[PDB]
Amino acid sequence: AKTRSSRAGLQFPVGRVHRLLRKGNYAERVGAGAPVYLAAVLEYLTAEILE
DNA sequence: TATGCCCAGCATCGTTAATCGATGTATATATCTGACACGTGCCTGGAGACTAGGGAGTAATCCCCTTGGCGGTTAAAACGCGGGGGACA
Repeated sequence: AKTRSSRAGLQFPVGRVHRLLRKGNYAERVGAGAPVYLAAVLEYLTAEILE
């Protein structure tokens, strides 16, 4: 698969959330599966609420 | 001439049948709006690939801090008793 989201099996945007973690000054280095983890998390929450 | 008798004459009641119209019920067609999927076009904000560097991992040593044990006084917790004054109706 090309799309990252799909390599991690998800609907949430892997790379759009990565950049948002660099345009928010939150820190000097951005982690590699953080982004995903985080995307996926919210994903659940949304669901949880949206369910 | 007046009084019972013959011959029409429309409205009284009821019943039958045809007709215009309303109500109920399909049945295939022509709008209405609200789309969600696709292709149109374009931006680049992500992906992809490579590099370089310094953070963070780990490992090896140190030594400070935290836990422990103990026993003596000495205040504190514990108890009760009693009755007043605040809660509650």
